Amino acid sequence: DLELEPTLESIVQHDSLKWIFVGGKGGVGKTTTSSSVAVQLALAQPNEQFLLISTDPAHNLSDAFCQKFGKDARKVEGLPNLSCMEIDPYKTIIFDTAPTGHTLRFLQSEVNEQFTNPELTTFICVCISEFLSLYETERMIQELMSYNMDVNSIVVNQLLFAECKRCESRWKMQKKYLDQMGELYEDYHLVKMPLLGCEIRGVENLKKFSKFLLKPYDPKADSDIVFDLE
Ligand SMILES: Nc1ncnc2c1ncn2[C@@H]1O[C@H](COP(=O)(O)OP(=O)(O)O)[C@@H](O)[C@H]1O
Ligand SMILES: [Mg+2]
Ligand code: NA
Ligand SMILES: [Zn+2]
Repeated sequence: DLELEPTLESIVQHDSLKWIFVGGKGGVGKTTTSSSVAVQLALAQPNEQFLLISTDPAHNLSDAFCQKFGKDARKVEGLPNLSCMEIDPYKTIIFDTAPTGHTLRFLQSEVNEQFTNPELTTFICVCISEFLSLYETERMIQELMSYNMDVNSIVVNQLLFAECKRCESRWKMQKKYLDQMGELYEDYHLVKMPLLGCEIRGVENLKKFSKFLLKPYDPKADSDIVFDLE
């Protein structure tokens, strides 16, 4: 079977991973995706300890989790096996690389043997379906491949789906690039994630978002999620 599952299932069930990097253009949903992945990992294996670290020069994790984080790791309230860390420079470390274009200088020696080992390290690209993000995602992947960092999954986030005149017009754009991505990323897990009815904040909402990272979102059947955030 040549059609890869459009999910992060292969990554979250990849028991040997030590590093899960998350990268992409500013605003595409790296805080959201990296936090949701970390929440899923923590929930699935409650006896193992997970760290979510962000290099974003922002209180991104703090605002997403509604809890104060910093340079020292601190456990997430309600998920005692997940810690978060915000540092402007564990079974698995999930690593939001914001700003990705700069952090890709930092990821540059026994750590390197870890990074270039596909059994220990993967890099999830996040993008939105518009020209700049797509083309910068292509560029980022080419660069990661040249440094032998594994990439097998790409999240396309903030999608509107079939069917509001503005939304119809915007979906016309989105699907044009989505169709292009389908072809570009045939050898990849290409996860289609919908735009929700509000920002994604708090552990409960992050958990809900993470559901469709692991099971393919069907806009005809699953659209309650858009309005299901509290
Ligand atoms: N699928 C989505 N639906 C609704 N809001 C989203 C979605 N993805 C991200 N967001 C929101 O969009 C904003 C940017 O997302 P964020 O994950 O912080 O991007 P990044 O970390 O890539 O800069 C945040 O305020 C976040 O709550
Ligand atoms: Mg930024
Ligand atoms: Na390669
Ligand atoms: Zn609309």
